[PDB]
Amino acid sequence: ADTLLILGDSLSAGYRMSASAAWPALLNDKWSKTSVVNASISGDTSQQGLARLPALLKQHQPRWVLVELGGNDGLRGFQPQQTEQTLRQILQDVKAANAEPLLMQIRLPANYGRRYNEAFSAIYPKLAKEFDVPLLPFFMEEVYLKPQWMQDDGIHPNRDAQPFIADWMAKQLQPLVN
Repeated sequence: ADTLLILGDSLSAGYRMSASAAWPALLNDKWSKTSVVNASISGDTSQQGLARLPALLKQHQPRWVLVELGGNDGLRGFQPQQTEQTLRQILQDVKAANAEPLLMQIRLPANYGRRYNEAFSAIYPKLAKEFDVPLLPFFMEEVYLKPQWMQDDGIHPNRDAQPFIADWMAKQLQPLVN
């Protein structure tokens, strides 16, 4: 069975819940034909993710790598330019390992105004085109529309949301994982 490696942060690792409760575990249960390895860690910045990538690629030899990073690069001393370069390196390493990188669009809180959010968000479409890879929509967009699926911080999805996200991801990934 082929392997899908998820390289992400709290949105994929699960925030204040076990890994077994996070959507990647639910997706894995739904998928036998395709193994889903959740290499996500809460709090991770794109840089911390890239630092773990080499070992993950060599160990799991994934066919597809879902990159869901950048959201934490808000308070780490990095500017959109840095986050962009870091993600660029990730996509390169993925392709170099003969794996198909799947980039997910990330969007920042509305309480950040124009300029910075537009700049941060613009990074993903740019890279997706540069490497000619799939650019998945930010799944949290649909979750925000359901207050009952959001944790208190108004940032992370709760336990009740995971099943929905798993289904959403299955549908989005299905065509990509063939």
